[PDB]
Amino acid sequence: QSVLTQPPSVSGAPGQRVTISCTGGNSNIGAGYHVHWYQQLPGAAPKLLIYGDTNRPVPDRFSGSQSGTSASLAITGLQADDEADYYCQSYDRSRGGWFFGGGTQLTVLPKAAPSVTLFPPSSEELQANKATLVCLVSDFYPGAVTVAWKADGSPVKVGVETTKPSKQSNNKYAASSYLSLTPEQWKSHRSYSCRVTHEGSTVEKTVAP
Amino acid sequence: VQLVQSGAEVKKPGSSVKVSCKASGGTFSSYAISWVRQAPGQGLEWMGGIIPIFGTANYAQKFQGRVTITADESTSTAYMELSSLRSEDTAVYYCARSQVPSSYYYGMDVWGQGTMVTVSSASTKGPSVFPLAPGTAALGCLVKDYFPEPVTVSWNSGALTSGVHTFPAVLQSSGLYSLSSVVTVPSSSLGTQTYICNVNHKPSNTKVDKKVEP
Amino acid sequence: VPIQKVQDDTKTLIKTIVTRINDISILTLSKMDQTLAVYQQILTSMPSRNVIQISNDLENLRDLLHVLAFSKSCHLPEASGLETSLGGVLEASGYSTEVVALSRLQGSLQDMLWQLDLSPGC
Repeated sequence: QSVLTQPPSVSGAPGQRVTISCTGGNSNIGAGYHVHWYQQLPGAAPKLLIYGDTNRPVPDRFSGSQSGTSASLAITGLQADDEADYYCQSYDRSRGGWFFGGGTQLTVLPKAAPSVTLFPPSSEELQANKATLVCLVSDFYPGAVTVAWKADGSPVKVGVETTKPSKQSNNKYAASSYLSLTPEQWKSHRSYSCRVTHEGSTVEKTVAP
Repeated sequence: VQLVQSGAEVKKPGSSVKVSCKASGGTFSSYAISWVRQAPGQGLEWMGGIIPIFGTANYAQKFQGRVTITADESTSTAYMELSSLRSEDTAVYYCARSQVPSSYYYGMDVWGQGTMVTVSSASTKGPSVFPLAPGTAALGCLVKDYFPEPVTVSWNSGALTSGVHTFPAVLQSSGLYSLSSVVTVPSSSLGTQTYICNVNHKPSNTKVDKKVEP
Repeated sequence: VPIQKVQDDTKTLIKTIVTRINDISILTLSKMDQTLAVYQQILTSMPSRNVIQISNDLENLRDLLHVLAFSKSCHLPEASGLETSLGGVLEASGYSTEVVALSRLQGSLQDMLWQLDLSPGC
């Protein structure tokens, strides 16, 4: 449990003002000690956005303020490049250390339902006494996506491995799910299906031995 | 100024690791060097710091007893050694130089690239490459049961780039990774053209050229 | 960061520490660093909530003092503090009494305030 608290996620459309908060107690944000803000873009090292509550090393679109036991980072005129994790840092005087916050994932927002593709187990894989059904989801925004498996209509929950939606090169999302079976299990049913739910719309794909 | 870090490392539980942080043009000793870890999907965790010229380091209570932060002013290189590695230590470790000389009061303005340290009892192993047979058709390859990351996937040795998607790997319950790489092609070309996936796993020094036929 | 802002934040931290000492109830930069090191060593021997907090605050204040010193193109390493049995000296004709220690520290900080306003030596 981080000493400093932040919203897990905030979202806004381009050109909107977004505010990320950072709250603590009198031993950190209160009692004089300042609050820094760092930006971390997907797959990169943190960069210093704000130091000493308000100062900038950074576009003027980013700004900071501090009141009581809270601090806040304001991003005016949200751009596509600001989509990233934001961490607030402050010195805790009870623990003696510059500790960070939980971080806030800032998302810049057009909906798009997913394209699903289901591959059955390979003949070679079955000859390796292994079976893997592959459900690949791609071209869906936002990231939220649920994956469920069914064999002959009954839910399958054992042997399911799914990923958290990752960002594509087109600023959208993709994901992958795997159902691991033995050749006999795969042959013992008549159909397997993966169902991908996204913003209330579900795409179902089925394969048969 | 730039801070350059050592390469990624894979270790087993119980062992130890030592990450470096060399300077690239700065009064390394006058500044403060902080070590911050970040696990996958978690946030930054301040592990500690050290001012080399003074020689004394400071450690977060969490990592106290298992982390040692040292500095070599001659080579202008900081070191962070973590012993008794657990599964939870799997993370990227950053070193960061403070903005003003000897204080964190004003933040840390020069961060490093990060060093990935992976703690798992799994051992190096190459992948098993199986074919995912196909107005558009989709073919692909399944790169199953390999360790550690990463593998790279090309098609026709790099001549095919249109319509390729190499998805992120998944950490199976067995400790090994699995990846899928698909590509969409004209349905009419399956009879004439040859599609081959070239999978490269440098940790195990394996390379597999597998043809995906209908 | 401008050295002006470093001076401002050092004075502000000093005022914060002075008011905190209230709530519980030298000249050059090198001598200030030495005084704060000695007070840190004293406060470490009588650990409470506010005393640990004041010692950490003094660590930050020393860091800021050294920022200033380095901005003035002059080195003054981390002052050791004492030469070092604490209990004896502390009890007799010394400190030990937590209130007495915190009051002496408040006075030293108040003197450092004026001295820093005077752009002191190194």
